[PDB]
Amino acid sequence: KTAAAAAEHSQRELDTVTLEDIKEHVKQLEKAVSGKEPRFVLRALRMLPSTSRRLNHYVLYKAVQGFFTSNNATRDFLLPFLEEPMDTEADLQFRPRTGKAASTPLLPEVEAYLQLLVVIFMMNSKRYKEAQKISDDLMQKISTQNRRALDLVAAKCYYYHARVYEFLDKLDVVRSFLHARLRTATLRHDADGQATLLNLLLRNYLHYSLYDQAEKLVSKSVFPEQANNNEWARYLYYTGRIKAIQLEYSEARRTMTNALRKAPQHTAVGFKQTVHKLLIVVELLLGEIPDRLQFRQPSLKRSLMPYFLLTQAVRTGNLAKFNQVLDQFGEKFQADGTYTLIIRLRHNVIKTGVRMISLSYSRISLADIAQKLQLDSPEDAEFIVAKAIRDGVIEASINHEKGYVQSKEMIDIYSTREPQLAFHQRISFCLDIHNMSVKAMRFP
Amino acid sequence: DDEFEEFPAEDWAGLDEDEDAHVWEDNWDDDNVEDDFSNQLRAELEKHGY
Amino acid sequence: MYEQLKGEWNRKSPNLSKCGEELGRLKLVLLELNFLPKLTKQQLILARDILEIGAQWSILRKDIPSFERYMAQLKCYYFDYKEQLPESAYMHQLLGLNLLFLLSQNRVAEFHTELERLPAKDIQTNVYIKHPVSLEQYLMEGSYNKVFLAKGNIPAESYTFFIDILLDTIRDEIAGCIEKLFTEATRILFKMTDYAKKREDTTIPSTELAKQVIEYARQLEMIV
Amino acid sequence: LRQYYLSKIEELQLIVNDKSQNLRRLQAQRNE
Amino acid sequence: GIISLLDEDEPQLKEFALHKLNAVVNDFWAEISESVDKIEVLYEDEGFRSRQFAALVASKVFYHLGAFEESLNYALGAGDLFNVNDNSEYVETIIAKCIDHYTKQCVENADLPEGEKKPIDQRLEGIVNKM
Repeated sequence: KTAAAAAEHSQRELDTVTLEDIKEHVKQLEKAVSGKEPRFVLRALRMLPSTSRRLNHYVLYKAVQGFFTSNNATRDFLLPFLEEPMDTEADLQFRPRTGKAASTPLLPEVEAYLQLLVVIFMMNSKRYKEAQKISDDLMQKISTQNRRALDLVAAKCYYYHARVYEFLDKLDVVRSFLHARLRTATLRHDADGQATLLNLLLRNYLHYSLYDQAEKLVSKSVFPEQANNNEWARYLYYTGRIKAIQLEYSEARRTMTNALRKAPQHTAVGFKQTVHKLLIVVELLLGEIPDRLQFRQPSLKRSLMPYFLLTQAVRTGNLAKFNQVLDQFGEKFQADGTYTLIIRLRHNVIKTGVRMISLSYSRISLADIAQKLQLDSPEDAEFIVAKAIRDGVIEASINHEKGYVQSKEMIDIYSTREPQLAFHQRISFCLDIHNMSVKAMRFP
Repeated sequence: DDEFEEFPAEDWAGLDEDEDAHVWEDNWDDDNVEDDFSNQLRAELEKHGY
Repeated sequence: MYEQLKGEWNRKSPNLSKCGEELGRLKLVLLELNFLPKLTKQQLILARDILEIGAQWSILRKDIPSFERYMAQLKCYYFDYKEQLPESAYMHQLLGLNLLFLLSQNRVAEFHTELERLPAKDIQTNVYIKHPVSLEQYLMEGSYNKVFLAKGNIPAESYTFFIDILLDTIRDEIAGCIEKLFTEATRILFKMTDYAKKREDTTIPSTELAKQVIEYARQLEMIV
Repeated sequence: LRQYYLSKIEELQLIVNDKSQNLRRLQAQRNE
Repeated sequence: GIISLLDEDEPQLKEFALHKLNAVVNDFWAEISESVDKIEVLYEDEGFRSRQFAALVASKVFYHLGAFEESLNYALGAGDLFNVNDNSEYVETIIAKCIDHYTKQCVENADLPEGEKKPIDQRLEGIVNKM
């Protein structure tokens, strides 16, 4: 079959390209170790997903035999544990390391890189037992040494280990290692390791709904600002979800919009869908109409269509429509992770209406407002308007003597003393950008 | 450059025949419940004529 | 195992009058059987059941803080420190009282936090959570009257030990009212007059602005 | 004391490098 | 989640609770930090018999939080509890900070050795000699 020969040729080409690339990342690691410049290791992490799957088990075994020519204890211990391949006559002699290069032991950076590559390979293989064992061995190998350069790849190593363990539903088991390793990173101040470790520690509670624990771990912990964009986006998403479930809404919405903007524009379709969905529910709960622009995006269309229906129903303020939409889409809502806040909406609907009325009018007779918001009582209207003022959604003082509902006054602080405070934040941020730019000029 | 495999990627849920949507770009107030305009003035007017 | 003997239930004003047949229950047995990780499945059987009645006791005795020293386990137990098997009170006549306490004070954080545990039967209802939950759904909007009216819908354990304790906050809250009805008082509350007993702009900020501007200048001319 | 003595060396090595390339930056624009 | 049990006034009961807690202190430190008041009060209560264990627990809590000065102080209050202890991450960090502190104090004496010497706790010297 010519198809089999073509596939074998393609696999051989991919393996050769991958060996060349692995040599390139090894050279990058050597340069970063020599010059204390982890920029190359950041590049390797950035391009790490691209090299997820281009080899085979036998190719990996031959590569490891050729590379770890040094009498490395890690390879010595790992080889017997690896399943012994069947006797094969075809064994290419791959000896890139000769003389000084061969004598020099292979760096733990390279060892971890190759190990995590095997992790990705047998991960797509879904080889959970060996994944876990290899992760544990990697954990011991990292713990033996205390070099910062290792953590650069070790962070994604932990990430992949956690992802493997999630399938096994062993989060309650991982938590111990996660907490301990976070403590160690904190005692060493490893920025990226800390970022990923905090992220996964939060993710555990999020899936297990230990929200009080999550609040503890978010408030008491400290997130360094120099973290990566992706980890920042994850942190913002999880924090936004926690706050939104926590009945605090303004900060949650602000943070969620900031994260969504920070999130990749074209990648992470599902994750972007989830973040948009949580932000949509939060906004609707906070009595603000969302942006209709999103609900037409092709990238996030069908995962939201139920939410488009929900937002239209809430705006129209039709109880029958809201009940029917819930009755039709409760299962999807549960699946998404928004049932609690939607149950909150199911009685908080009238807040959006009070906000819209108090924003469109400037003085409404209380009987008129009662007729507007279908309450059937001036007393009920008075209570509701007092509630609107209390919650801080409207800024009108109710005068229960002439049915007045007096809105705000004439020109506000936003033309008297507000613009200066507004400009101060902008100027601080711009100067900060400039200072970071100048201080990040160059090494040589 | 991250796959950002947080975990989920919605599988289109109820993927069905395309509704064809509409290339026009529409704000929120676009779809409401109403009884047209001419009929509006018609149920209007009367009395003294509106 | 001091098995039972606390079978006072019936009606001894103090669950066991003296802590002897009461607190003694655990006293130090508290330590004995395992309470930190099939095992003492019987201790598990009396889990905090050793004091479920004791938690009920506190409420059966206007002992309030207590539940706070109590939730620890009934919660751990009904939150299931470990999925066991016998849980017939907090899934029904109880927990929802924690819910009462989840606001009773006035706080909400928790009220809405734990409300994820009650997995799904919350909306599926159970006579229990339903009312403990209906209150906030029927109070957050501001429909204060939505409850007082039939607030007597208490299909569970007393709960009265806080339903009023909470119905108290409403009073103080609704009292909040364009601070600063003449003598007619609020019809949702009106005891008579015992409630009457109950009770920059013009200077441009010079120093702060000077500080901020000088900081601008400092950062502008600074480490070359 | 490899746990600690090595702990201090890294604690005062990675940081001190940042004061190495900083010296060039201050050296670079000076000549310019 | 257990401070509710810890609230009892039985000395032996509270000591039992604390020994139960110290197993999971390292993993529930997040919340436990909200329970610093009770532990600090218990340690301040000199009459308590398990003051050594209370000091150990509080030093551990502060170590997790990050206030290493407080963590070292609580270790010093603990005294001989960790002197036997030699091989562990928390003890390693504690000894790191305490040895650095002894370094600084000795340096201060060296720069100002004209009497008025700052009293170096005998526990510091004992731990330095252990190392």
